[PDB]
Amino acid sequence: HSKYPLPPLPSL
Amino acid sequence: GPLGSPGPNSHNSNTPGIREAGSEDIIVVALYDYEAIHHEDLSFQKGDQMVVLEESGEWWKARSLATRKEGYIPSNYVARVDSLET
Repeated sequence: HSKYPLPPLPSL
Repeated sequence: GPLGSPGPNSHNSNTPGIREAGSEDIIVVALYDYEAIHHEDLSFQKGDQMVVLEESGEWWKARSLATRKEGYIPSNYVARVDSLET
């Protein structure tokens, strides 16, 4: 399901 | 007088464990720990594998291979097992 522009990529 | 004895003949139909085929299991390893940020989403850990069932766009519906759960997961947070390099 494409609702959000993917989550915020973390650091490691 | 005449006489007659009843007694039907039950029947049924069904195939056994017929050979299988047409596989499909998109395995993707979590690139980062995820604890369901938003609703309608599965929670996993960095290194966890999931069986992607549906892949609408970005988020795919895979089942955690740890709890056999089922929920949408971010693709940007996963990487196909067959998509690994060195």
